[PDB]
Amino acid sequence: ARNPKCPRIVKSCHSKTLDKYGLIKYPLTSEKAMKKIEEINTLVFMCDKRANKKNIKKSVKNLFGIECDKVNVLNTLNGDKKAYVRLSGEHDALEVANKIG
Amino acid sequence: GRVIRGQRKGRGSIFKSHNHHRKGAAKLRHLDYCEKKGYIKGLVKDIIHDPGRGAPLAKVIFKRTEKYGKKEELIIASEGMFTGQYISCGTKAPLSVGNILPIGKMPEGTLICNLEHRTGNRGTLVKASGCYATVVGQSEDGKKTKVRLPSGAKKTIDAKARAMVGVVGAGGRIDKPILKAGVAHHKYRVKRNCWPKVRGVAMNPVEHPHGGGNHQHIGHPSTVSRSAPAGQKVGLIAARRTGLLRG
Amino acid sequence: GKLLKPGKVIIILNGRRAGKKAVIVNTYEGQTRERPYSYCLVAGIEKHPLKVNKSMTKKKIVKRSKVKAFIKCINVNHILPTRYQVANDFDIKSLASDDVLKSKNKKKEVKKLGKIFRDKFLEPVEVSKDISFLHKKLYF
Amino acid sequence: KDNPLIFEKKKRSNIIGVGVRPKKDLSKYVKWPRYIRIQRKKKILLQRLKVPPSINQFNHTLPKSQTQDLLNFLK
Amino acid sequence: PKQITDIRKFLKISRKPDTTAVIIMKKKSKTVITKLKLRTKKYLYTMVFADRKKAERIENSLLPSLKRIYYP
RNA sequence: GAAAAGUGUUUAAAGGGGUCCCCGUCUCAAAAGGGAAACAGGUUGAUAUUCCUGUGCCAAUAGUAUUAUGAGUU
RNA sequence: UUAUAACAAACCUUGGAAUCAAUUUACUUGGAGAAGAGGUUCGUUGAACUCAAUUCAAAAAUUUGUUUUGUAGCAAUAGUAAUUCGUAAUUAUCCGAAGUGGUAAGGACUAUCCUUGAAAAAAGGAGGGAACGGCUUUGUGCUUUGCUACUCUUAAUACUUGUAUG
RNA sequence: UUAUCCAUUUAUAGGGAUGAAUU
Ligand SMILES: [Mg+2]
Ligand SMILES: [Mg+2]
Ligand SMILES: [Mg+2]
Ligand SMILES: [Mg+2]
Ligand SMILES: [Mg+2]
Ligand SMILES: [Mg+2]
Ligand SMILES: [Mg+2]
Ligand SMILES: [Mg+2]
Ligand SMILES: [Mg+2]
Ligand SMILES: [Mg+2]
Ligand SMILES: [Mg+2]
Repeated sequence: ARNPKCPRIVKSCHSKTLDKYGLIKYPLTSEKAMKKIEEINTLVFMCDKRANKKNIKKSVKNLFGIECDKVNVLNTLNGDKKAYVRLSGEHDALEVANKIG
Repeated sequence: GRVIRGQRKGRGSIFKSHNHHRKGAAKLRHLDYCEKKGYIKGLVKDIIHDPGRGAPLAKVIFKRTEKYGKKEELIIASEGMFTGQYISCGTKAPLSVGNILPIGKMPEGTLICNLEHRTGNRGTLVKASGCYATVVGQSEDGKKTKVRLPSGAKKTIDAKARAMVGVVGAGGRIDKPILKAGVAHHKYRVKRNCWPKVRGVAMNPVEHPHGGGNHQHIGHPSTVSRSAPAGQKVGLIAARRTGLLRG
Repeated sequence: GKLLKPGKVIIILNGRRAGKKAVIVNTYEGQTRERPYSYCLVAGIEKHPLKVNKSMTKKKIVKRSKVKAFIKCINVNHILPTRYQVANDFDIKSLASDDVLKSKNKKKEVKKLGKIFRDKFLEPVEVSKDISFLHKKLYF
Repeated sequence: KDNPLIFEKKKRSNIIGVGVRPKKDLSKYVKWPRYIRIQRKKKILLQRLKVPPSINQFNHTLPKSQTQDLLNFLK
Repeated sequence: PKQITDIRKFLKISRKPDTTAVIIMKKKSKTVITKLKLRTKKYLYTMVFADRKKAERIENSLLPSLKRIYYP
C-alpha cells in the first residue's frame, strides 16, 4: 500500500480530457443526414476520433434536450467519427434540429 | 566446400523430430516408497499407438499413495498385456508378464524390457518393437546383475534397477517388406526428415566427400577414422572390418 | 433354496436406486398383464447415516444419522441378493404394506420407514452383521 | 454415546502401495530456497572436512553457565 | 413467437401488466378467421379462432388499456 | 558472452483456487482450427445479417428491502 | 428445449434360439441372451403425423366417435404475378399429386495403415459428503434459554453505493 | 565421502519380515 509524502506529479491545469464541447463537434447536413432527420428521427453528428458510444450519448444529453435510444458510430476516412443518433420516441428530431439550427 | 547433409542435421531446424502427434514420453513410475519396499498395482486403461514409435503404448493408471487422485503413466506395452489387466510394480511384486521388478528378483533366463540402466532412470533399454533382454546372472555379492541386450552386448546393471517382465509388443514389424517408397514416406513423415537419402556419390564435390568425378565412384577408401572431423565422417565410420559378414 | 425370503437384504442394481441396499419384504414371482415379471417389493435406504465422531454433540449426531428411505417394487433380475438377512431385527410386515404402495400417503409411509430404520441403527441389539452391512453405504 | 456400529471405523487401512497413506512431517524433504540450503550444506561441509587446529579452536566455546556468569560480571 | 390454445391461459397473459399491445387480424379462409396476438415484453403470443363471435367476445373481454392494433 | 547477442528450469524464495492448505513460467502466434447469440422483408446516388419495420436470440444483471412465481420442509 | 410423426442406431423388459436364426448393397450379430412381442434414448429431421384446436355425443375419478378451422406459431400485414381505381388505395391468386439424384449435410457401417489422423480456453456430468433453519434474551465469532413462517427459485420494483445494458 | 559430475521427482514414508480407497 502506497503512502507517498507528496504525490509525484500534480497536473494543476484544467483537464485536457475531452468535454462535451470538443467531444461532439458539429451536426452533419448532407442530403443523407437530412433524409435521416426527416424520416427516422436520427441526428448525425461529426465527433472526435476518440469518442465512445457512451461518451457521445452523454454529450448529446448535456448539449441538447435529447434522449437517445441508440447510437451507431463509424470512423470516417477524414479522421472524424460520425455518430448516428436515434432519438427516443418522445422527441422529434426535426424539432430538435430546428432548435439547434 | 559446402556443409554436408549430416552436419546440417545437428542444427535441428527442419531436422528436428515430428513431435506433434506423439502421446507423450514412455516412462516407468517414479521410484517411490511403494515400489522400493512393496508393490503397487495399476490398471492398463487403454493400449494405444504412439505415432513415431513402432511399439504400442499402455496408459496405466496408478493411485497416488500420498494424495487422493489417480495418475497416469505411459508404459511401453509388453506382448500379452491387455486392457483391464493389473500391472504390479515393486521389489516385492510377483513375476508375471507385464509387471515391473528389480532385476535382482528375477531368476536367470527371464525376459525383460523397459530396463533402467541406472536405478531411477525411468526405464531406458530395450524399448523397440519386438526386443527383449535376458537376465543372465546375479552375482553372489548380490548388488549387480548381468543382462544381455538385443544387440548381443552383455552389460552389468544394479539389481535394484527396474525392468518389465516380458517382450515388447509389435514384434516382427521388420519382417514385412515396406514394398513402396510411399510407405517409407509415411513412416518417416511421422519421425523426422531423414528420408530420401541421396547418395554422396551422386552429389558434387562441394556437397560430399564422395561427390564428383566423370564416373560415380567414391575414389578414396570409404572407411574413415573415429578421429575424423564433421564433414569427413561419412562412409563406414571406424570400420573394424568391411564386406559380407561371415561370422 | 428360494434365495429371496422376506427379510433378506439385497442390493438394487438398476434404476434411480441404483447401488442402494435394501430389505425385501414380499416376493411375488407371478407374472401378470400389469407386471409381466417376477418382482420383489423392497424397502431400502437412499441416504445413509453420515460418519460420526464421539466428540460430537448428541442432537447433531442424531441429525447426522437420519436415514432417508424408499419403498419400491422391483424386478428380481435387478437385485443382487446377499447372505445377510434381517427377518429378526425388524418386524418386517410392519415396514412395507402391499396395499399402502398404492395409497396416497406413500411419502408418510416412507418417512415412517426411515424413522424405524434410524431407531434400529440407534439401538443395534448381540450386534448382527446384517444390520452392520445395512448401515454401511456401498462404495462403487 | 456407546453403540458398536454408529462409531465403527474401518481404520485397519495401512498396507504398502494401497490406499492413500496416513501422514508425515516432510521437513526432511522440502526443497528450501537456494540460499539457506547452501548455509545448511556449508555447515555440514565444515563439520565434515578436516578442520585446521586454529579454526577448530574457534568452536570450543566455554561452558554455558560460566559464560553467563562472565557476561553478568561484565555488565 | 408462441401459440396459445387454453383461452384461460391467454386471458391470464393479457391480465399481466407487461402485455402492452394486442394485434387482432381478420383473414379470409379457404368465413372470417381471427388471429389474436398479444405482444408481451418477451414473446408474441397468438390464438387462432375459427369462430368470429367468440373472437369478438374475447376481444371485448380484453383490458381497455391495451394498445389495440387492427392490421388489415 | 568484453558487450552485442545466444540459450529458455539446466542449482528460482517465478500469479491463481478454496478456509493455512492446494494448484502454477509469462506473453504473443489462426479475420480458413477451437468459439455466447440473427433471421426475414423493406430502404440509399453511394451502406446494410450493421439502418427501418417486424420477429427473436446471447451474456451479463452488486447489495439491502418489499412484492409476486412456484418448489421443498412442519 | 419447436410439439409430434417416421427412420438408422444404442439400450431395457419379456422371451429361450440347431432342422441354426435374424440380416446388409456389403458383413454383421446371437446362451456375454438371438428372433418374436412390447418399451426407453440419442441423432437425423423441423408441421411429417389427425399435429393441435374446436363440434357435439358416450365411458372413468378423463378416453372414444363425427365436423369445422389453422399455409402450427412466425404468416400475410411480407413477397411474387395479376387486376383495377385514383393523382396512394382496393380486389382476386398463392395449391393437389409425383419423379430425377446434380450438390450439400447427417447417419449407420465396411476397408486401408511399419500412416492410427492437434491442442487448449470454455462447458458439462459424475464421485465425495464440508457446511446448515430464522427471530428474541443472556455470558465470553462461540455457548445456553424461548417462539414458529422458513431455505431456495426466477421475474418485477424500490432505495443508497461513482452515472448498474451491450 | 565433502569438492565435482549425472539422473530422478511435487525433491513425498530412515533400515529389515477394467469397483472403491480423500476431510
Ligand atoms: Mg462499428
Ligand atoms: Mg537405402
Ligand atoms: Mg539413395
Ligand atoms: Mg551431378
Ligand atoms: Mg570436399
Ligand atoms: Mg557424371
Ligand atoms: Mg554407377
Ligand atoms: Mg492470442
Ligand atoms: Mg475460426
Ligand atoms: Mg455496392
Ligand atoms: Mg400480400
